Amino acid sequence: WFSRDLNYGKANSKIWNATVAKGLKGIANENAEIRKMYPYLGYGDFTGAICKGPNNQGCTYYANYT
Amino acid sequence: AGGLSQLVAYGAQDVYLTGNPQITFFKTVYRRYTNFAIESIQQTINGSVGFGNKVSTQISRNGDLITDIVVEFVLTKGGNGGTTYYPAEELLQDVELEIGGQRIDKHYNDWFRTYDALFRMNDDRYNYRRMTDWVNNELVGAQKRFYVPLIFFFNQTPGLALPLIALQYHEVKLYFTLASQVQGVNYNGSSAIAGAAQPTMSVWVDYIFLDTQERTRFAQLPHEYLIEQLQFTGSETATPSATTQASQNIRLNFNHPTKYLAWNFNNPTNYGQYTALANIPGACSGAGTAAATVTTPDYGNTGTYNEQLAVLDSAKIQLNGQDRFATRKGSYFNKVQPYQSIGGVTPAGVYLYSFALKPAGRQPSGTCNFSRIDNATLSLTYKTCSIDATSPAAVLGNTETVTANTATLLTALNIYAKNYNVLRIMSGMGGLAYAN
Amino acid sequence: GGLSQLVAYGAQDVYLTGNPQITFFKTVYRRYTNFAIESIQQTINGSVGFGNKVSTQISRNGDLITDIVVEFVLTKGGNGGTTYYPAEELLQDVELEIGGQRIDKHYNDWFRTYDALFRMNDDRYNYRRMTDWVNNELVGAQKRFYVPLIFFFNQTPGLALPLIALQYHEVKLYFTLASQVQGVNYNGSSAIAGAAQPTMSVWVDYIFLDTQERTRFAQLPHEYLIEQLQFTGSETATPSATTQASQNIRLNFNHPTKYLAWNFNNPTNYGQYTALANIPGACSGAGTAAATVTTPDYGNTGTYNEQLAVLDSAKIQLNGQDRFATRKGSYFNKVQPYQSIGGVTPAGVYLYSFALKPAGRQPSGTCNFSRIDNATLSLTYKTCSIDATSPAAVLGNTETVTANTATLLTALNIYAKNYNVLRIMSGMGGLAYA
Amino acid sequence: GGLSQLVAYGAQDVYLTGNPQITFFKTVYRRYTNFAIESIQQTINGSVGFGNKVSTQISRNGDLITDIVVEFVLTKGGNGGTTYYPAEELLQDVELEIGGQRIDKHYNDWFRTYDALFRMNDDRYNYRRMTDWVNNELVGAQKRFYVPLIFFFNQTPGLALPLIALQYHEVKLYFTLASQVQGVNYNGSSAIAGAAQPTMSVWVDYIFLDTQERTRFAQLPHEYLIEQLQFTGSETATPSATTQASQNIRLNFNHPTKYLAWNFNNPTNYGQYTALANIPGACSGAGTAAATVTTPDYGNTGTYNEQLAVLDSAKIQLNGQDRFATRKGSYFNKVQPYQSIGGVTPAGVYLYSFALKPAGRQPSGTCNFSRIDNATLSLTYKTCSIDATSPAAVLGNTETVTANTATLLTALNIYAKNYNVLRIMSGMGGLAYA
Amino acid sequence: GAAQPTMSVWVDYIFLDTQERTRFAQLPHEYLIEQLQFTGSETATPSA
Amino acid sequence: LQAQNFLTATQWIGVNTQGSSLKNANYDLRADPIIPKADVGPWMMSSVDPNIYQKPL
Amino acid sequence: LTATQWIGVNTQGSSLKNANYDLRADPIIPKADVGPWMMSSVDPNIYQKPLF
Amino acid sequence: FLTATQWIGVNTQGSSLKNANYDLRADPIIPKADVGPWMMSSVDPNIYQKPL
Repeated sequence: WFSRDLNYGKANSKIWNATVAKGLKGIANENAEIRKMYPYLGYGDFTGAICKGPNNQGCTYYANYT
Repeated sequence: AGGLSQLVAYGAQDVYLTGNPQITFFKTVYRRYTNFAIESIQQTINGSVGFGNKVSTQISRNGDLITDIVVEFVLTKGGNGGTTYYPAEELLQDVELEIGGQRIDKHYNDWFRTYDALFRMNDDRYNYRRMTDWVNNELVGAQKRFYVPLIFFFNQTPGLALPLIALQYHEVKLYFTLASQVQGVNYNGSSAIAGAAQPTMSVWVDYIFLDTQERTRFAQLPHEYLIEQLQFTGSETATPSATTQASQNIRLNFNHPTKYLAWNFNNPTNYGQYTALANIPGACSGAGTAAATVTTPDYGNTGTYNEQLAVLDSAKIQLNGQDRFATRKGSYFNKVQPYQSIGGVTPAGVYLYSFALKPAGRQPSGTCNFSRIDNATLSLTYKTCSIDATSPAAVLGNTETVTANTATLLTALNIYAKNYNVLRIMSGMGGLAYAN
Repeated sequence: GGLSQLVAYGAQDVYLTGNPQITFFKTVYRRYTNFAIESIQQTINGSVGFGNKVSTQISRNGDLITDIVVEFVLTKGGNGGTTYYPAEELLQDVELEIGGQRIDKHYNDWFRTYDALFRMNDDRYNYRRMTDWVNNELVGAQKRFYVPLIFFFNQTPGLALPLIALQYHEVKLYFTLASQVQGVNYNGSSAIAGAAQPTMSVWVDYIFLDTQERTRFAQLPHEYLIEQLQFTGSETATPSATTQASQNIRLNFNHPTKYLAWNFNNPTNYGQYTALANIPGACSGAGTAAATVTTPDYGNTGTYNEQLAVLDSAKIQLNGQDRFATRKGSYFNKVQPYQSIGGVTPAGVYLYSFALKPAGRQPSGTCNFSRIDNATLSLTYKTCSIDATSPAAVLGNTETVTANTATLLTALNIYAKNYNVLRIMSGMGGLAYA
Repeated sequence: GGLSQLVAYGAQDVYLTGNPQITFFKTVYRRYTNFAIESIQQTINGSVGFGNKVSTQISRNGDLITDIVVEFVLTKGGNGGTTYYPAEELLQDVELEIGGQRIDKHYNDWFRTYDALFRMNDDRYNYRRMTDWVNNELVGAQKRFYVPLIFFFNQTPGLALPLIALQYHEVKLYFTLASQVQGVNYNGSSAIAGAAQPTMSVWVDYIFLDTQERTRFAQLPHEYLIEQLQFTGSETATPSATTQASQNIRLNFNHPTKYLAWNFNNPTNYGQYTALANIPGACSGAGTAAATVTTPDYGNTGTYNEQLAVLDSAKIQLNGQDRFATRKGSYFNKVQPYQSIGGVTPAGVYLYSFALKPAGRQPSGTCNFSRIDNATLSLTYKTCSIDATSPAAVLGNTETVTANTATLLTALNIYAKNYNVLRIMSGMGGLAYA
Repeated sequence: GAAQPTMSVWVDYIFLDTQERTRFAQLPHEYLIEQLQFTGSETATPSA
Repeated sequence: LQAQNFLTATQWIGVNTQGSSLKNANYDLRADPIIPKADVGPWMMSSVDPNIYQKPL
Repeated sequence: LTATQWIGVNTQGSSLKNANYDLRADPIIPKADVGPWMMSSVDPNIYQKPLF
Repeated sequence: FLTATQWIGVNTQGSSLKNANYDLRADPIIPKADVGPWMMSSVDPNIYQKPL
């Protein structure tokens, strides 16, 4: 029969799941980009900072990873 | 001697409690959590604040998530102590919650009063009253800033914080109606109070700032939230009389898995009046003396636990023609239900029937799905209004099935239902999963 | 703004947010077995009235049972202030029996003691509203009262009694109604002419389960961790004006015990756990010429004024040896419940917990009296030298003394709440331990 | 019946009951390590008396310790209404030292502030019962008071201090007793002739562990996430009748702070956080000819009437920048605790949380002041223009003003509750951060 | 002035010889016994 | 399944007369799953004779 | 982005036109059109556990 | 280090005296099994260490 909710239901779950896959790739990519852009850890002053070079070298607190 | 003598007294009967132990009580390891911070940010109110006016506000995107919302009001007493009753609660006549243009929920001043009557308690309830009324015997002209917390699902738990961060294209708005009159502030019963000030108003939203890893997750992934909604139907009370027990069958146009129903009978003239007036202490203006009038409440003492002044003899809920439970007295719904289901104390005239084991919580614990019930009916039997309200002997020495002659003033009936729906948010937009 | 806090991060924060496990801003709720709850009236077998003993069999009208409320309709035999929790007083005792085995049994005094220790705040007030007249009702007033039962299955759905899993056994509740209830059919020792007999009804809240859950209950064996009340009534060593009485009470208790609880009382006046006095609320007529320290202000029978409590100090011994240092009665009255429950306990009611949280369901330390041969409660009483009719003497006295009227508290009720296991197997059940 | 609800099944039930995960009708209890708890009296060194400092080392009777209660016997030096939480006032402070390191310290005012914010309902009333006289007791009345301590290990079993794992480090408590206690040895500034010196006793509740658990504690390292109280006193920029005072108070705090708390008081009168006035309970003699708005009704020192509070508004700046928008004093007095605690806070006491749920033990967001170079609390005071002796002026006034007597609230107490880590290893321990 | 009762409970015991002592302790037993069931009721009251 | 459509012969060759006990009931309209009617312990047995004509599928 | 495509189809339309008020689950009569005139638009319930 | 049960001493009584034999003659021993699921006793046999 017409089944409005099964037809709309399926359309919704299709978009939703496709969107989830996109979003998951999205968060994975951002995490990978942070690790690549700032592939180091901090030091006692910059305790939880995310760093770009071997030494602190202007590390940040706005791009945390792991 | 000492505690070891107990510890050592161990045997087979202890195995169920301590054998092959799994846990301890003396090593709490706290769960590590994400970084966040919470800021209280003022929203700008659109429209025009004042008695009887409508205003609205759009919640700004200062943070990532929002939870608590507190509406501030400044009111000045239009009379002395005893003339007001939760006036800031009364002033916030209603509030609608809108997400992306869709109405998600709507509360009414009477709901705030009904909700409070059932779910707040002890010092929580008193502190609440301290934020909505004058409780230190303040006098005429006294000025106070009131704080009315909102009770939408996201205003009660961080777990349902609205992800403004995941609503990049949809706005979240609050639409408010301010009462045309507030008792003891700009009106005294039907009389206006000359010189009364218009209220000052401000809406505060508490915002959560998330760290990068969590913000990214929120911004990118879709979400769904299990949320609460309030349904409401207003109707006329089958007014009782000295000559009869009125009865009424109200078909409830309700939907969704409902946690509980709640209702009250009231005199719409006087905010919060759910019971009859009487010449017994606190039951009417001037009660206990010659000047007592059983046509006006002691506003500061509008609520009461004296069930003799309530109008419900008994009630049942019938579903599709079949009784859902046997008919029970009004006192079941007033005292027993909340004993079992909430743990607070409900004032006379306010009733609860839960379908949930624990209706006061967030976690579903049993629901009645009214979207699958063609005919959900609340069946009420009222008490006989034969008691002379001006005579304590009659008011206090009476029986189970009767009430005050002044109980016929409680002509309005407000029936509420709280249910669970799903709010879905994705790719910057959102709305509810179930229409009805 | 909030961001300035968010970035304020250092080593001190690692323990709170490093390697995060949870958030607070996203809640997942659990899906649950579909069920419905209904309050169904039971048939009472026997004549209900004062002094009668009746019972009900819980008809199998659903799958599991939880809450039980006994309804009573009482009338006032006098004015406000003449009754004290009369519906609670009326239900003299309640016995829970499954398949013929006594599981538990409560007494009106237990309900009062339980309440004194474990209910609190508004729940306590509301409870009072369900068992008494608290809005200054007058003589002739009629009201329906609700006395909830407090058996293990009546406190949490988590211990719902699986009637569906008990096809071969009946579940019965026996109720003894008091011969007299103060302010309802008697005033002190005097009958009240024209007093009405109570109306009574028992309501049981049933759970209707979905097919999968109902099948599992019906077919699988079960083990429900439950509580039981042990109780022995006894004589209080009576103190006097000239002496501090002392008493060694053998505690014939068994099973893992969460706590002991006790009170001293005047058996004539329900709920009287303290001495009477001519201070406001402490006796009938207190504050005026007519004050009598032989009759309580019934509506104000309870009090927090320890000066009227009889116990001076106490200790519990296990196998003849001190279990803890002797503490003052006020420790057992105020601190024990502060430490372990979180409410306020009325004077004259005492608690000693063996459990971290005696008020909860989860076992948290018990004293297994089945492994202890000589458990003794050792009590020391206050000197009964204070003239109860004189506020100066009543209110200005010392720690070790009390009212001369404290010698009326000749009854002692000692309770012990313990764990046992209710086993259900193949349609029938009973207690794991004897 | 209930079945009519079960049959009413549809699409909207799937998100609640489809593929169900849990039930409510059967509780799984966890099996726990066997233990027992004993109350043991400590020996206290140094003379006990008003103004004296005494101390005790906790005896190694058990393995872990939790609750600690300080008992004090005080005698009323005047009639009812002359004292205010006198046992709390008496215990001026308590210092916790482990292995020679200061771990924490509480103050009588903190106990009052803490109570004002975090205790509630009957928990609070019973607390009052254990520290004051609340049944209109008269001069000469003697009472034993119990003051529970509020150190991290005194609040939850979860943080029981592992004396067992501290084989080489002692745990000591130092208790400072107040030089004077209102209504006991002094009445305002006047000494009470014949007043008794207090009797003191310190009790510690010991937890005895079974073999397996006891072994783990003695041998393994531990990291206990604990709370600490930071506290300093400040001079108040008191209000004037004609001008509005304001003040920038540097916050000398460090560590991940759950919340700040503060109050404005009259250092003369313990617990006075508000201005006095001729309204019921707001001053000695209020309501009559003798009303004196310079002397409090001590038994009613605390009030909820915000009109007598001094703070107009406040904000916290971090490194010179506003953390949150400026809010009124009533916001910090009523809303903050509404949101974060759920109790009722007395006028004059203010809370600002940096945490989602500061009332619990579980950390839920903190402000780490060790990373904030310049944190400041900015307070704006109400003008003290209202004639305290005239109820019309006291009760009919505006939001921005208070009683002239508010000028006497010269002391400001600012507290911060934070987290730290108490590390225990190889029989020794101390804090991870200083 | 009424006195409180003095009370004592006495039980008469049977002491068995060796063979029966062992048999009773070791063998299972089934004893046919009596029980009293009891319920109180209000009597419909008769009248003149 | 198995239900009321079973006609059993009498236990004796003559005129029969059967009774009906039905002690513990089943008030709910839904037929409860039939229990085993075994004997777990030898102390508290019950003469309940588990009901027939009550099993859905 | 793609939000304009699922927002318009997020809401579900659970309707209960002609439901059985009894407790037993009705048999599933497949609503298959056999008549041109007076056709139904009830959309029968496909969410119906037996339970009895 | 870490004294376990030899600190307060072994319990020479236990729960054997809950149904202790009052007669001078030794009582016969029972195998101490668990015949029924309900009423499982937690009382030790109470055997005389030296017969008269």
